[PDB]
Amino acid sequence: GPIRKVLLLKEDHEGLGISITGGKEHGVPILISEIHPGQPADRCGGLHVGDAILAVNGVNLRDTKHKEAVTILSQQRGEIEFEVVYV
Amino acid sequence: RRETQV
Ligand SMILES: *c1cc(O)c(O)cc1N(C)N=O
Repeated sequence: GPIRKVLLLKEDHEGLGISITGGKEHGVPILISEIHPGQPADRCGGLHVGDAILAVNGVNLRDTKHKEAVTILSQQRGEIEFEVVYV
Repeated sequence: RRETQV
C-alpha cells in the first residue's frame, strides 16, 4: 500500500491502545495485531489491524527487534505521528 | 507468538 502518516493523541496516563507483533528477529515488519476499544489508536482512527509500523515520530522501526520497537513506542508522549503502510 | 500491548 501507499505510506500514510497518522497522528495519535495520547493522554499521559494511557497507552497507545495497540498490540504489535513482528520485528527484525521475526523477518517481518512491526505489525499492528490489535486495536483496543476506547484507547488512542481507536479514538483517533487511521490505524488498522494489518498495518506495518515503519516509523514513529521519525524513529525508523523497519529494522528494529520487537523489544526495541516496544520500548520506543512506550516512550512516546502526547502527539505521536505513525508512518504506516497496509501490507 | 511474540505479541505486546503498548
Ligand atoms: C485523536 C482522538 C480524537 O478524539 C480526536 O478528535 C483527534 C485525535 N487525533 C488524530 N489527534 O491527533
